[PDB]
Amino acid sequence: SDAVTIRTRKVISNPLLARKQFVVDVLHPNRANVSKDELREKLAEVYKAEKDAVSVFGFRTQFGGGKSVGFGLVYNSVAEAKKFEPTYRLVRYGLAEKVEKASRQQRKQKKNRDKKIFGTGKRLAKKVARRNAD
Amino acid sequence: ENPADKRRRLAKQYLENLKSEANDILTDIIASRLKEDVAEQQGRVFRYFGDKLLISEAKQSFTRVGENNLTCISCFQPVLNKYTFEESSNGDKNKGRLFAYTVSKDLQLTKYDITDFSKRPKKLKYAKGGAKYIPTSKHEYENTTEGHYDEILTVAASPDGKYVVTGGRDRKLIVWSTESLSPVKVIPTKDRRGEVLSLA
Amino acid sequence: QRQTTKSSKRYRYSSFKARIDDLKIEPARNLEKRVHDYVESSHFLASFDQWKEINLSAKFTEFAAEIEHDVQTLPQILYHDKKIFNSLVSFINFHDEFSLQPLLDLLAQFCHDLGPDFLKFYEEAIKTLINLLDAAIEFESSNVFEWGFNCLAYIFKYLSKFLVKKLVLTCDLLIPLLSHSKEYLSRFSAEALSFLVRKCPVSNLREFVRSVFEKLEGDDEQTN
Amino acid sequence: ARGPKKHLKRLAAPHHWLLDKLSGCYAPRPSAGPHKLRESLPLIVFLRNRLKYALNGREVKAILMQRHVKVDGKVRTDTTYPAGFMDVITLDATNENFRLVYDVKGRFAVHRITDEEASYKLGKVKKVQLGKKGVPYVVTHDGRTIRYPDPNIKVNDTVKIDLASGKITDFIKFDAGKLVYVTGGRNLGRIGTIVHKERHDGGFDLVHIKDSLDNTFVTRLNNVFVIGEQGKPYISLPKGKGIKLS
Amino acid sequence: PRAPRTYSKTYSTPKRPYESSRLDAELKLAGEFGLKNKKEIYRISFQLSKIRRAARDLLTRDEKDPKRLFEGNALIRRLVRVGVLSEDKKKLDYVLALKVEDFLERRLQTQVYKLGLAKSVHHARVLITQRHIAVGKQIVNIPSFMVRLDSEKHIDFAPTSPFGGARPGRVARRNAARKAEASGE
RNA sequence: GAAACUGCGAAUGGCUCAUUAAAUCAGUUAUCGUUUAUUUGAUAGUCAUGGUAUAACUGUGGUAAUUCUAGA
Repeated sequence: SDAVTIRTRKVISNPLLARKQFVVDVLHPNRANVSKDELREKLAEVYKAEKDAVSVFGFRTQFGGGKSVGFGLVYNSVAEAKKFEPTYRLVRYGLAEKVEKASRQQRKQKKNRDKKIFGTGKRLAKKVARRNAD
Repeated sequence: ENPADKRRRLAKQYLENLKSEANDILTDIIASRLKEDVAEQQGRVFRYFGDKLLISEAKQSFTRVGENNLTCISCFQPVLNKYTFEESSNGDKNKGRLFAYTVSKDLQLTKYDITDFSKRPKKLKYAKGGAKYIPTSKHEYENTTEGHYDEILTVAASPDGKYVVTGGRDRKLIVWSTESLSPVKVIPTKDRRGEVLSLA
Repeated sequence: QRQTTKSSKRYRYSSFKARIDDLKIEPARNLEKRVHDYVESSHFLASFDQWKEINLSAKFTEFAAEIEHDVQTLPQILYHDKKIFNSLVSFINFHDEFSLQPLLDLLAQFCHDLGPDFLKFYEEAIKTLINLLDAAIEFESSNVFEWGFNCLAYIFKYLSKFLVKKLVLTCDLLIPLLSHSKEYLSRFSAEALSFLVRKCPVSNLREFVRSVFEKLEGDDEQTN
Repeated sequence: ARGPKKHLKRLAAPHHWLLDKLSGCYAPRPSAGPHKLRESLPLIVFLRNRLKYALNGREVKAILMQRHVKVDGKVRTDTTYPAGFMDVITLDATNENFRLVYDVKGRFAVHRITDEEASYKLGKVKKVQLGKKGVPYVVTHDGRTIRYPDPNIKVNDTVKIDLASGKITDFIKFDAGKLVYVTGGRNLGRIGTIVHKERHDGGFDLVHIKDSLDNTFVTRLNNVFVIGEQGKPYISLPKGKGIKLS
Repeated sequence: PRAPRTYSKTYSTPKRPYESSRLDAELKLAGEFGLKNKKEIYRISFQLSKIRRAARDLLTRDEKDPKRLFEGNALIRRLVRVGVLSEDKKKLDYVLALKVEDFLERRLQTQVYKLGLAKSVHHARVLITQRHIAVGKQIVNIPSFMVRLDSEKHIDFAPTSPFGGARPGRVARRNAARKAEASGE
């Protein structure tokens, strides 16, 4: 009934990037929106590669459905992938971990505060501590 | 015990057969045979027997059958593989039994043995449809009647020697086992005019 | 003091000597979905199509032209065994690093396919290989060191039984490179023959170890 | 502005660069270097928009840190390195060379180039002078400053330079009936042999050029760049051979 | 700042906003081709005005002038590629002779009504907005496609449509559900 | 690797057209009448290596207060 056929086009090796770039064309008739994890699985099997070294992104199901086209990448190993990929995609594939931080606002006003702060400031802290003691 | 060792052993038997056949034709060429295997795997027109044929002595034999209005026939010829070395046939009792599968407008598929070139094709088995496979709904995508009910037209044996597919004017593709001729699956075309013309 | 506290940036300078100090060999202490270990038409052919995808170096492309004209199957390997090996060693002494990684890989899988009958090739392969190691010492590539010693451990894993039967000769083939005055060359060859030592059985162990004792008293001068 | 600008609009780019209006508001402002501003090409636009091998600045930046490509043997790590006409681009991991050379379409043009052709490069000597301690020297069109040349050479003269030594391989003078490339102007890229030169004292001297279809046109000497003799180019030429058609 | 994305109003109002003859023209053509909008009429007539304007420009231009030859060739080939201008009518007088009724025919809702896949032109526009017919392989729910010749040969029902393809709709399945429920009750 | 010293940037970007009628602007010059940090390419034969410091920091302080500071 439904057969997810994962096809490629325009395959170029980038040994400078130590990878292969290709346009992915998915046919999923009687089906909608297969997940990129499974696509990376099948592609890693097809290219005899490892899913972590495989990366797929930017997918668009056509008008109506049944067929989706996006873009995929496979580095020559996990080391290439880890050294080359954007960190949000690494987190998206779970390879990296999502960093936690203050917001851009908290960081901005924090930088502004510390920028008005001069020096290391522990001497200042002791001075204001004893001045409040005064 | 190792698969690479077993592959090499099959290759050793293969080259032994190659060198003994070379000695037979003698009573370079081995690598030519290897390149012939590669050309079989992929190549242009290489089989050049267009002059060795003896057409004036070609023995002719017509075989009248009881079934009427034969539509198609599919010959299965098992060949020895190049990458692996068992066979292209599935079973052991086959051992390269040359098979024929004829479909006729009397809704009948018939398998024959044609393993000998002097004898006549032997009617091994058969399977005939009928009007009891007439479907109940007649207006839906479901056409899963296990037999054909109208005007079979074309047949194709799978190259693995496991299955045979049949299609006809009942807009269905029933694939069957090749031994019991049991319908292992049936694919409706899900159409009103999606009638099966020819298979490949 | 080495670098113990990892900074946040993605890219360390990572000098060659540090690379050497961090490098190890054993693929069994490693592992992966190896393509030759993954598709089972032929290991050499699988590695060859893989590197025909991967490598773009003129040395390897001329090599691949010749070999993709020559061999397409395991009987073609068994027939044209010598010629493909001579072309292999030809490009091997043509010395192109970009081709040296895939050619070493095809050397490894070529032995894995041709096991028990390879030893006649394998001896002068050892010779040309240790020549290539000296060439890398003239060069400066931890990658080339890694590829060569990985190929060495590969051939050891592939041809273990004949070499544990003929162990002390394989030691002799590497003694000038074991006694070569480079600590890391000695270290890598020690790791590979150490794998072989842990593989070898007891009679050949006592024999080989006693002969090593006499070889020590012969080269009593050398400390490396 | 109270100084120079670091910024380059989308529409402010030269038209031959063939860069779309919509994938940016900004073009990468090329750094200073050999060539001048409008007749150059940044390497990231070269790679991403022609070779398509990278798609992002982080990618091509990582490549430059990976130290791959050598322009005339020298690696740059500048993204917006001003690559201009008649340039040698060396690709190690892909094992290629590339002559950057103008298009028949008035654009630039990559050329697949072998190592022997990449070993040298061409150059229009634009000014010969006598330096301090009476040293004679030349500066080319690509900014190559070469001491002690052959005395017969003058300004605007074509010179084959081996890049491997950075040395004067040989030279080619400025005569009528020499094969000439046209670098700028409306008719740039149209390779032809010079008919002659209308000369003006102190004025922009015009040049009459006839190409293989016996078609004659007139450009300025600045656009004029001699290649070689008749049927004798020192370089390999791309398809079309610099010929305008309908 | 950015680049101004270029755009256009696709139509123009007529000169006299009220005239009986043109009003009956519009009513006849609208109820003829199942249409709905004066603005659509203004779109198609604006296209014809532009095209035959440029055609007259080419007519005023001199024969064998390569610009005239080039532009006439391009216009004619685009017309016949749509399927408006005919093969025998490959000259500029016929280009002047082309008409909004031909364009309304070359419109898709007209064409599928000719194909008889709906009882009405309006019924065809209904099926169009139900998305039950795909052109070639592409599903289109726009009745004003202006197809080409290969594509009008390639008109067919949608394989996802309950008519020329997939399972019946929600109404049929819910009525079958209530009917199975009532029969099992 | 905080801080601090040192380097460079911070003379672009963004916002507006108050002013301004041969002024700008536009085209067309030219500087053999100017300088150019930077890029790039060349470019120098003509003590087994002095000293001064000061930040950061330690410690005492001022005030109503500031990205203030003083003494050491």
